[PDB]
Amino acid sequence: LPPNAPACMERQLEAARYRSDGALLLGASSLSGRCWAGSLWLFKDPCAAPNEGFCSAGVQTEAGVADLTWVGERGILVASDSGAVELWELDENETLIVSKFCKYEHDDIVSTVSVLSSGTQAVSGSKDICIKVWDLAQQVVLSSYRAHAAQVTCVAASPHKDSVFLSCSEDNRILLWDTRCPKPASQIGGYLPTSLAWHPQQSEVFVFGDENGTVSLVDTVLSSAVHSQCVTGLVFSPHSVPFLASLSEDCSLAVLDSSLSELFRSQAHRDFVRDATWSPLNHSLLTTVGWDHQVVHHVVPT
Amino acid sequence: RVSSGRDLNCVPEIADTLGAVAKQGFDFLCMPVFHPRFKREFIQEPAKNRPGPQTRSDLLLSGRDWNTLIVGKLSPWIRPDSKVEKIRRNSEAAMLQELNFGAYLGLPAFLLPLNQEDNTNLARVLTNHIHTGHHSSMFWMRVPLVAPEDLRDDIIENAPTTHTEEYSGEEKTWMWWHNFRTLCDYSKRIAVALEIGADLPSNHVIDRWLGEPIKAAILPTSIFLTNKKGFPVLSKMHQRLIFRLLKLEVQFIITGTNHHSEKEFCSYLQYLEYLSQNRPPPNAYELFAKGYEDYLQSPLQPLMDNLESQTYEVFEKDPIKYSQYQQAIYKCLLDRVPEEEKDTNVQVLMVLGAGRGPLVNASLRAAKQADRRIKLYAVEKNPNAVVTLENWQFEEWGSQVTVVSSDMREWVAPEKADIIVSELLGSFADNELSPECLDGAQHFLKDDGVSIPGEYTSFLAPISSSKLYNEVRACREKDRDPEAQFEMPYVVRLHNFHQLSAPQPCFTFSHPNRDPMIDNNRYCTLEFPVEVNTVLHGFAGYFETVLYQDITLSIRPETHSPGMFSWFPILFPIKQPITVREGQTICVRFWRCSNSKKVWYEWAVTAPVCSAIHNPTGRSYTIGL
Ligand SMILES: Cn1ncc(-c2cc([C@H]3CCCO3)c3c(=O)[nH]nc(CN)c3c2)c1-c1sc2ccccc2c1C#N
Ligand SMILES: CSC[C@H]1O[C@@H](n2cnc3c(N)ncnc32)[C@H](O)[C@@H]1O
Repeated sequence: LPPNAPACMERQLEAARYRSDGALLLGASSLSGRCWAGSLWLFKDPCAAPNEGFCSAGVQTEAGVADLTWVGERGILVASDSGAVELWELDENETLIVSKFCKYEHDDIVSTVSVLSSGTQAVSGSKDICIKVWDLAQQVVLSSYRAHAAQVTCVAASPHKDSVFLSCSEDNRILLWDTRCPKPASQIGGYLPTSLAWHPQQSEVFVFGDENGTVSLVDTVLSSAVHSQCVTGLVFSPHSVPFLASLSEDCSLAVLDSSLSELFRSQAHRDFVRDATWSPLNHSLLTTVGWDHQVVHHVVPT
Repeated sequence: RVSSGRDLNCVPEIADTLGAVAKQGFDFLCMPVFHPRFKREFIQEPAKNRPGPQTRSDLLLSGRDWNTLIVGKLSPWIRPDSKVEKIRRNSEAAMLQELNFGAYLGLPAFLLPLNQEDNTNLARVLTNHIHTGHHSSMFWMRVPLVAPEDLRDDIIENAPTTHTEEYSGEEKTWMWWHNFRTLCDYSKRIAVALEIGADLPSNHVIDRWLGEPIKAAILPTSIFLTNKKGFPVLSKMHQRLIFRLLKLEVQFIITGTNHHSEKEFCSYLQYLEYLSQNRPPPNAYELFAKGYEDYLQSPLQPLMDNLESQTYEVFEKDPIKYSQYQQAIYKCLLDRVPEEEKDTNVQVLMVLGAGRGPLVNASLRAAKQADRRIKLYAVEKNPNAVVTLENWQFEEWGSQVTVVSSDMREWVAPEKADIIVSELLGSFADNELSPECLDGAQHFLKDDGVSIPGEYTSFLAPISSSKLYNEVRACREKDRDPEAQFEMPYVVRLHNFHQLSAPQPCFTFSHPNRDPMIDNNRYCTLEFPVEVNTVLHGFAGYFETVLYQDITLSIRPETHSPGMFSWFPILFPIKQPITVREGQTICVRFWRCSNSKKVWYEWAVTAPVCSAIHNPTGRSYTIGL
């Protein structure tokens, strides 16, 4: 029970991300009931989650948490329902989670957010159809792009190219971005895309899932029917030859290999599976959270 | 005084949000009844067995607050027209759930988006909901002026935006709405919430939404400019649209977050109240007709029927109309009685249809300012109005005025008249049988006599108004033809409508009619060049009349008598709307038919398509002789 931490955590868990030393970041929001807000949590003990009494820190937010991501080792970047993108930073003692800035720049729900290679800029997508490039140091919007014609479902920064990132939208467009070009967007040639994931070890390679349950492997084509519902997220494992964790609204998790073949399958969740994160310490342990308030620790056979 | 609302997609607490909204000065709030991100499964396990509650409790607001303050928003993930079957099934069930919950709350209106071309299944689910219990709740279809695809930044390198004019493509959003409301059979509960983009389209796109049931105008904060002081304002082009929308009395909805964070959030709202106070105030006529806008009225038949007292009182409340009569009599007296005969020449004037004597007083005023002698007869067949005339005649007028309680067609005049004056004109000039009445009275007009009015002419113009077509459609009565309401004219202060062509003359009558072979039947063909894409719902009627020489009365818009309340336009509806493309000609035919008992109108459209003949044999509408 750390100070300035809510005694009750919201039911719907939306995101879970490991950092370098192994602490688990939890993002949750209440999507039903009287109050519709969200919270942020830090668990230096991953197995103690999601119990609120045995966490390292916590804080309540004004609105829900649609997406989040780490910023370095003490920074948390949040995509809020309120149309704002927030940045929170741990103290030197890592016992409090303090708001660094809160800028209301999007006109609708900020659905996705991603930190670029330099660690000083980030790209955000919202249901207002806009995509914004942020200056995390000056707390200002560098550029504002309206390339899509529908909700921006997912944006993913390039792992090593600081100016490149991917975005998909319900307009059935997958856009490759490069802010060095005069026209920075470029369309990559079905069913609506819903999740993007760069390949960690190959520059021009990424994978995307559609709302029909198909994961595809695309170069700058191989695809398999992995789920029976919308593919919510795609995460690669940190191995030299990485695996592919795919979570969906069918309440199941799948682990794929180089050729999108199924090696593992978990149905431990009873509601939607919202995120997956690979442990940096144990490369075979995989942590998944969902709207059933479950934090499952999978042992993926390798 | 503007009725404005605030659009939100994020409500942490209803009590706290609604208070902050009202304190900023809004009248209502658009918010989701379920969390926008709270996707729900209805078929497949284990997600369908998600433990509740599924949304907020209805106890968080009073019944009066749900009835008057909250507007429900459909959740954005609900796509009943998705190409995925599993997503269609869930969306149908979720749409029925959210709509039924909104009805459970008694919400005054519910917001649904039109953001793509195919909303067929969205229309079916909504139509099914409408035919489930009779309710008054409204459905606002959110539709942008410009589709999002047609306003995206030209930043995709291998997919450049269109740089050539697509006249019909730039009207695509109206085609979205038109196809949707047509699938829903023109339900009176389905209205438009027009969304205004940062860049306005061409004028023909805004004129497309003329005559459409626009209930709300959505204004994003991202379209406002910033003046020197730092407050949000609008461009002169956007101001021009707001002024057009204020004439429609729509409700304005502010959406998007506060980008002018240096100012408080009611600053956007104060600018709307600012633009509202600055506009031409009611110009007497608009002050009078306000309240009768788009209100259908049965056309008076003062021959067949006896008008009530307060009907005459309204006739007498238009001084500009009668001063035109007084001037017409004034000019006529001078042309007939030379100066050297002003004491020996007594002119016999006969008001034919005197009512309660406004023309009689207008005649007495004319003879005085002209300095000529007149002998007055006041003929009026309405015996109840004759009571007013005879109390007037005994108390003031005296022996100068002679009241005659008789029909002008049967009255045996003791002498012939130098001037006959009449006010038997309707909104379509002759739709009260002024030709037939003045014909029968002609025998006691002198061979050189003058009739006032001398001649009149009716006008027609094709109009587009889905609102008025719906109101006519709502005039079905229990024990008559289910389509008879489309085969009869209506007097109405036309408002939310679109005139598709310049008015053209239809019927003309002249008095006295020296012709030996009098025949008041008419048949007229008109061809209206339409320079836009639209839907034809009916023809507006006006009239011009010549009291004497240059003194005239007119309700025709381009020659409207300035400052005259009298006579609203008339509306001839058609059973079935007719699509008209740009450059096509609308060809309409009109007949004035009659027998010994009744007079009536028949009309048909012959181009671009043929309509059925309307009111054949006066089966649905006749004017009593
Ligand atoms: C439905 N109907 N049919 C015919 C006439 C009508 C209307 C008027 C005027 C009165 C003020 C607005 O016009 C006149 C008129 O001035 N003179 N003569 C006639 C008939 N020949 C006459 C006939 C009307 C009426 S009832 C009424 C009551 C309140 C508000 C507007 C109207 C109105 C209209 N327009
Ligand atoms: C000013 S509205 C027309 C007036 O003329 C009267 N009127 C209409 N037709 C006739 C008629 N044939 N003879 C006499 N008065 C008439 C009506 O009763 C009404 O007062």
